[PDB]
Amino acid sequence: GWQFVQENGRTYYKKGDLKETYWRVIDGKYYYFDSLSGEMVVGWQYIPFPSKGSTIGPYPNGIRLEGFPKSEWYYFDKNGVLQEFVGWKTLEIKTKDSVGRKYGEKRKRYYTNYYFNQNHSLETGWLYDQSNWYYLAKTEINGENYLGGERRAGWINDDSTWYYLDPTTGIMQTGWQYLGNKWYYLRSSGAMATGWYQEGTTWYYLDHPNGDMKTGWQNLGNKWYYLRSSGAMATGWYQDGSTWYYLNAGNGDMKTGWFQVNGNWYYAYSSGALAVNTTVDGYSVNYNGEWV
Amino acid sequence: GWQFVQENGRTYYKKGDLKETYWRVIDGKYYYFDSLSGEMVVGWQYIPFPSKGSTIGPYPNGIRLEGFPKSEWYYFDKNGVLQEFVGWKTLEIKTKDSVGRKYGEKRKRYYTNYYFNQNHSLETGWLYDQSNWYYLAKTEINGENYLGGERRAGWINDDSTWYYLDPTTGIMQTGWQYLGNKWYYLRSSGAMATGWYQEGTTWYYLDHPNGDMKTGWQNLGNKWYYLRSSGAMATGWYQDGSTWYYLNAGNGDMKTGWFQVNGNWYYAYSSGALAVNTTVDGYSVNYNGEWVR
Ligand SMILES: C[N+](C)(C)CCO
Ligand SMILES: C[N+](C)(C)CCO
Ligand SMILES: C[N+](C)(C)CCO
Ligand SMILES: C[N+](C)(C)CCO
Ligand SMILES: C[N+](C)(C)CCO
Ligand SMILES: C[N+](C)(C)CCO
Ligand SMILES: C[N+](C)(C)CCO
Ligand SMILES: C[N+](C)(C)CCO
Ligand SMILES: C[N+](C)(C)CCO
Ligand SMILES: C[N+](C)(C)CCO
Ligand SMILES: C[N+](C)(C)CCO
Ligand SMILES: C[N+](C)(C)CCO
Ligand SMILES: C[N+](C)(C)CCO
Ligand SMILES: C[N+](C)(C)CCO
Repeated sequence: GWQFVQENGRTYYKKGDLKETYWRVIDGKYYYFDSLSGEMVVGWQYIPFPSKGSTIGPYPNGIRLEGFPKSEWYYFDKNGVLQEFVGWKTLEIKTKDSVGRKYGEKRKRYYTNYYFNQNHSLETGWLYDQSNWYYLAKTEINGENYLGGERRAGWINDDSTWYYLDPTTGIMQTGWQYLGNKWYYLRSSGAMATGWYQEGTTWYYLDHPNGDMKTGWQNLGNKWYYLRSSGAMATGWYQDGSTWYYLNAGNGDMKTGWFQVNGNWYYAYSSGALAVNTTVDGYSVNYNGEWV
Repeated sequence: GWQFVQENGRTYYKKGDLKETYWRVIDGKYYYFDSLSGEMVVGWQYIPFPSKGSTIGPYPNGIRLEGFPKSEWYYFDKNGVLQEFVGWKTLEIKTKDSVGRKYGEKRKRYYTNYYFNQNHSLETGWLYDQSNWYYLAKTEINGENYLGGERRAGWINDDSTWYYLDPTTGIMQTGWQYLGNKWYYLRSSGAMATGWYQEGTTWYYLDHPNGDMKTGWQNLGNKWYYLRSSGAMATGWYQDGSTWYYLNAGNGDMKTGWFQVNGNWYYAYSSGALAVNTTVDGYSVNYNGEWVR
C-alpha cells in the first residue's frame, strides 16, 4: 500500500521502495514530490503544472509524450497541501529561504500581494480585475531573485513603455499625474506619453524620453516654443520682461524676421525679440514695432 | 565694398544691401553670420561646418551646392572671431544662455572640460589622449539640453556596455574596482563584465546586468554555486557548519542525488546536504557519506 513515509527528516510517498515524484492527489488534496528525490515540497514552489502522463498520473505503459509542462508558481502549506487559492492573497515574500523548500528542511518575515488564477497558480504581467489594470511581476529566477506575481507599485517599464501603478492600491493610473514635483500624462491605455500632446485646443510638450511636462522656452525641432507655467503652449504676442515675442497663431513656433499680424508688419531679431522704436533694413518701426 | 555694419547693437557684414550669411574669412579670420538674418554669432554655436560652395565661399555664379553640411560645435570669441582651439580647453558650460547667441544680444560662470579636434570643433564620444581613454558627451540638443563634448565622469553607458571614468580626471578605469560598496570587474577594454569571469583558475560571478560581484549561494543557469566571501567560486567539498556539500570539481555546480568522488559514492538530499550514517533509497551510507556496498 501507498503511504507517507518519514525518512531522514523528509517526507516521501512510497509503496515498497517505489517513490512518487511530481504531483499526486492524496485523500482529495494535491501534493508534490521532487522530480529527482521524491522529497515532499512545502511553501512557494516554481514547478511544472500537472499534466497527465508526465507530471501527474496515470502513467499508462507504452507510448511516450514529447515535450514537458511549463512551470508556474504554486503555494503549498507547511504540511505539503497545495493551497487552492483563487483571489488576491497576502502571503510571505519569495526569497531563497521561502522558495523550493522540502518538508523537514531547516528554515523578520515580510508580505505582499499576489493574485491566483482559477488553476491556483500566480498570475504574472498585466491583470484586469474589478474594472482596473494591475501589474504583477514577471518571473525572474536568477541569483538571489525569485520574482513573479508580486503586485507592483510605482513606475514600470513594459516593452519600453512606461506605466505608473498607484503604490497603495496597485491600480494602473491614467490621466495627468503629479509625481516628484512634475507632471506626466498617461494615455487612456496607461501608457506614458512623450512629445506633443493636445487636450481640447491646448498643446502640451512632454519630455522625450522622460515624459515630464515642460514649461518655459523649449527648442523643439529647431523652433522655439513658449510653454506657460501651467504647461500650456502660448500663441500670439507674448511679453517676456519688456521684450515682446510672437508665437505663430496656430502652431506656436516663435517667428523671426519680417512677419505680419492683423495687416501690420513687424520685425523680430534672431533672438525672436520684436524690434521697436528704431530702423531695420531702412524701414522705421514704432513703439509697437509697427512698420511706419 | 564689403564691410562690417552695426545696427540695433548687431553686427552684419554687408556690401550695400547684400548681407553675408554662414561662414566668411575676413582678413584671414573666420566669422559666421546667421543663415536668415546675417547677425554675426558669438560664443558656443552648433552650426554647419565650412563646406566650400555650400556654407563658405566661393560660390561660382552665386550657386549653392545641394544638401547641407553636418553641424559641429564651435567657439567664437565675443567679437565674432572663431577661436581656432585644438586639444583640451576649459570653457563655460553650454546652456540656453550661452549657446547660439548673436553679437549684441544681452545674456558666477560654470566651466568644464572640452576637447577640440584639428578643425577646431568639439570631439564627442571616445577619445584616446595622453595614453588614456576619455568619454566626451554625445551631441544632444533638444528642449533645454545643449549637450556635446563635455568630458564625462563616473558610470557611462555606451552602446549597451557600461564603462567607468574617474570622477576627478575623467580617465577610463580598468580592472577590479570597488565602487559604492561593491566590486566590479572592468575588462582591459574598460567594458564592465557581467556573468562568469575567470581570472587565472578562479571563477567569479558578476551580476547581469548591473555588474556587481556576487558572493554566497547563487542559483545560476538552473544550478547552485557557492561563491566565497572574496567572490571566488568554491569547488570540491564545502562545509557549512555541520553540513557538507559537493561542488563539481571543475564546473563548481552543487550535486544532488547520487554522485561519485575518488571512487566512492555519495548521496546529497535536494538541498545539497550530504547524507551520512543512514539509509538512502535502501542503500547504507557511512559517517563520511560513502556508500557501504
Ligand atoms: C492596458 N494596457 C496597455 C496596460 C495593457 C496592454 O496590453
Ligand atoms: C517616469 N519616468 C521614469 C519616465 C520618468 C520619471 O521620472
Ligand atoms: C497640465 N497641468 C495638469 C499642469 C495643468 C492643467 O491640466
Ligand atoms: C508643433 N505643434 C505640434 C506644437 C503644433 C502643431 O500643430
Ligand atoms: C515688410 N517689409 C517692409 C520688408 C516689406 C513689406 O512688404
Ligand atoms: C529663448 N529665446 C531667446 C529664443 C527667447 C527668450 O529668451
Ligand atoms: C507689441 N504689440 C503692439 C504687438 C503689443 C502691444 O501691446
Ligand atoms: C574604451 N574603448 C574605445 C577602448 C572601448 C570602446 O569604444
Ligand atoms: C551603473 N552600473 C550599472 C554598473 C551600476 C550603477 O549603479
Ligand atoms: C579583486 N578580487 C576580485 C581579487 C577580490 C574582490 O573582492
Ligand atoms: C559554471 N562555471 C562557469 C564556473 C564553470 C565553467 O567551466
Ligand atoms: C549508486 N547507487 C547504486 C548507490 C545508486 C543507484 O541507484
Ligand atoms: C545549497 N543551498 C543554497 C540550497 C543551501 C543554502 O543554505
Ligand atoms: C570527507 N568528506 C569531505 C567526504 C565528508 C566527511 O564527512
